[PDB]
Amino acid sequence: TIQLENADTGTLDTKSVVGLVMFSQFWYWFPLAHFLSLSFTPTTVIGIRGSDQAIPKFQMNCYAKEDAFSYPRMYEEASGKEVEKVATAVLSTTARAKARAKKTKKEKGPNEEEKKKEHEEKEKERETNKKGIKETKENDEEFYKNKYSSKPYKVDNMTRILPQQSRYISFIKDDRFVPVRKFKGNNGVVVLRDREPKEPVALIETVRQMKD
Amino acid sequence: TGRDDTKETVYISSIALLKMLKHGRAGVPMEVMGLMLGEFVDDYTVNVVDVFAMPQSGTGVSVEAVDDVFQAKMMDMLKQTGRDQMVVGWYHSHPGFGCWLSSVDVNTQKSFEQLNSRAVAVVVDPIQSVKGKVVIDAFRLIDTGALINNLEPRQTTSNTGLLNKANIQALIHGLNRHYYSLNIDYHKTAKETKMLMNLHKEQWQSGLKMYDYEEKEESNLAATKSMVKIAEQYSKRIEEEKELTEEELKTRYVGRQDPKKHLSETADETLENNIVSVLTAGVNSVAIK
Amino acid sequence: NDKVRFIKDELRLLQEPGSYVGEVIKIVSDKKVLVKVQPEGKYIVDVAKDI
Amino acid sequence: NNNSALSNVNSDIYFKLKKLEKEYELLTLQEDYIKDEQRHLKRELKRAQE
Amino acid sequence: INISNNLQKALTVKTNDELMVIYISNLVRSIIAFDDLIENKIQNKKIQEQ
Amino acid sequence: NILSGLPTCDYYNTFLLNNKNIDIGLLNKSKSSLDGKFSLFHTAVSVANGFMHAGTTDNSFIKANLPWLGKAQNWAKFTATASLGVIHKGNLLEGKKVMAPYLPGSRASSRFIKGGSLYGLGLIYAGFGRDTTDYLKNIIVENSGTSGDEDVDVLLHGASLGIGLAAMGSANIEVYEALKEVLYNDSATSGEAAALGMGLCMLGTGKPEAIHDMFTYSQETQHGNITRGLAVGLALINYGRQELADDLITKMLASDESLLRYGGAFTIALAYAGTGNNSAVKRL
Repeated sequence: TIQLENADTGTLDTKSVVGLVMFSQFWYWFPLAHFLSLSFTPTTVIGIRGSDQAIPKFQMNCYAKEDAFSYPRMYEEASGKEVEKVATAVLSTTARAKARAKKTKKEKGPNEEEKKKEHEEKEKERETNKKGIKETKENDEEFYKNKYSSKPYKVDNMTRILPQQSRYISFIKDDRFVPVRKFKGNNGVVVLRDREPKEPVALIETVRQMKD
Repeated sequence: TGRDDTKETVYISSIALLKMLKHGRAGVPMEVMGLMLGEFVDDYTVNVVDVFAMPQSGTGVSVEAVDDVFQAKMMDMLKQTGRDQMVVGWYHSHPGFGCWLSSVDVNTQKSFEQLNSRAVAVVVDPIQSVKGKVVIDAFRLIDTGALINNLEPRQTTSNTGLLNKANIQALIHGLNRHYYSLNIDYHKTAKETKMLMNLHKEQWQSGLKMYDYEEKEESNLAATKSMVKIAEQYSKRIEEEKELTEEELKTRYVGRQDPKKHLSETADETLENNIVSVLTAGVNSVAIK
Repeated sequence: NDKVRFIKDELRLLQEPGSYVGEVIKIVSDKKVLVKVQPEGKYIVDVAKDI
Repeated sequence: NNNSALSNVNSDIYFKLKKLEKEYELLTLQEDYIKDEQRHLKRELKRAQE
Repeated sequence: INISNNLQKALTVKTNDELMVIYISNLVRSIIAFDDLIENKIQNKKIQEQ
Repeated sequence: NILSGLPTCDYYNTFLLNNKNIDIGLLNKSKSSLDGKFSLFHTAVSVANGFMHAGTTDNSFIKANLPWLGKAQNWAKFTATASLGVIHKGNLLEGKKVMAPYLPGSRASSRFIKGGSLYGLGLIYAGFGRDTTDYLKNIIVENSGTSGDEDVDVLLHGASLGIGLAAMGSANIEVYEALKEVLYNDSATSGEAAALGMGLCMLGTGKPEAIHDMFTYSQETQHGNITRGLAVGLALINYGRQELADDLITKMLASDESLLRYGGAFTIALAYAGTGNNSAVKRL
């Protein structure tokens, strides 16, 4: 996400103010386009163990209901010009048939009475006896965001969190990891108090250090 | 490749634009020609300082109508006073056509390019400068071999992407696809802005110059009379016009060709005049005597 | 602002190359129209995307 | 009363009001300006009519 | 002075015409605004439901 | 180590790795519609690609759509090598290492690639680039003595943008000295990069020597890129200065030329940044 400033003290980010004056002049000189990179800031909640200093895996409680994790898709479809064309073709031929067809219907019926209806004898007493529809029900989510709520869902540690769903975060007190102070109410580096340094903890080892 | 490789933004000096215009206008209808003298800085900034005309011909613009003698001699005159630079290109007039090089000029531009590869051709219309807006455009060739090598996007790198066009079909095909256009901007100092801005020595002393009062009486009489007739027109308009659908009503009862707007306009106009006329008389009577 | 930017935009709009009155003699099914211009002669000429 | 620390938050209202009426001085900034903008457009109206 | 006085009175009549007409439009836009509220209720609601 | 800020560079790389999910159809669309032959078209795509993959390695598009990449030329191609360092941003151990075939001594295919590796290096090491500064300085001093050549100018340009990002905010007097020599040579296009690069480094110092030097030099130059660049660079160096920079704002607005006014506005913006001053807004 693009931030105007740090939200931790509400004080100007230096990388952001420069970034934007350079970016915005770009009818003038096109290579000043990569300067926007200094504005983009990563948004994630980062736990730090107190005894080893590394990221543990554990789950924080996040109140109903998700403002992200959609990941919607882009596509192109050009094969639907063929589907459209035959749909209308099959529709049209029936209309034309209207005059021949009346004469057929009278002769057609006795054939069905004798043999079978369509794949079994059963249910030839009406022309159609079975109508309806199996679903009419659909409301998806019960609101786009339900604020502070009593409904929990679980979120992982190092997940894509935006500030709107970041507020709903409450670090659990069953597990070891609870902040030394309190939460700050936003995304960012936050150091957590390790209850057990001697019980097994699942950790995520940073990418650069594995490769080294 | 290794440079900006784009056509210069021709910055035409305050002197120069007027001088091409005066020189093109005298010869209308016959085609005019001449040299642009200037200096080349950047890779894409040519400031054209001054101009000189190459004399008339009886077959008008030709490559042939270039004469080395006139060009070089006139050049040695300016040398002695040290106002000479280097030939950055040339101007010529199509007053019978729009902005675009004619079939002859593209071949003249090829010779000129050869000598100096930054050579521009500026086509001046002295006959479409009888407007409030001067019609003037600049072009420079992109070679036939160049189009084959597909080096056309090279010329439009590092620009605002704002180009000029002139009519459609034939004119436009020549413009974009065989030559390249770049906008023209106007360059000036604050010394020259003052020289143009000035006028007479009694233009700054023309509000004491009252008018003859016969003429001011005329102004009084006309405005009052005319407003009686547009007012009459204003009465007819608002007798109806109050059913539904606004445009319809305005088409029906003369609400288009609006008298309401026009009555206000006349009144205001004659109103601002007469405040100053009273002001003028009251100053001159008391001030002088 | 509506007023002053209506004047400035009508200065562009008034500037034409000349836009004529023609009459259609007949069509041709190559997607072109034989138009006799009312003063001038006939020219088979393509059509726009609105017609 | 029935809920105490009703004399800390009473004063937060007051604190907020002194901020907000400065941001309606940002509309009195604008007020002079919309007078100098229409003034400018009346000038350029003259220039477009010319 | 006399034509300036007559012209001053003339503009008063055109401007007072405009005065009334703004006030007639307000009366019509009132009707429209009241029907609008029923329609906005359904618009508020749809946003809560989805 | 915590206060150095090294830890936090690492942390952002694992987060970007774990949830990387890239909509491929958007790129396939972009590529198909906007031809790589046309320069504006190619550059637009490249910027978008550098963004999309920023801060994780990804040369996946480059290999797959190598013919499309190969269409580019001039300054669009200058863009295409500068996209790489948006992509490989972070990863400060490997930061020099992955640009090694593109950096000089290892390159000679087009001068575009040699130049834009230097720009893309500055991007990798932004904010932590203090050792990177020495590297890029050497390059500038050797090639600031001559700039009559084509190769030197494209190469020197990236270097000059590069050391801006690397010495950013550091108030390094060395970076100033080195780029000043570029300005004074009065280079074709590296005069812009030099001037911008200087205010990049020297952010909000408001040194009077710098303000005076840059103000005077805008009159002397006669290349259009430099006149603009120095107007912006003035705004940059007078970040946070407010009332300090007030003499310079008055002068730049009053100049009858367009270019000094164009920076002139952004000197208010950066000087009165985040302030709630009616007067700062009233001027603009």
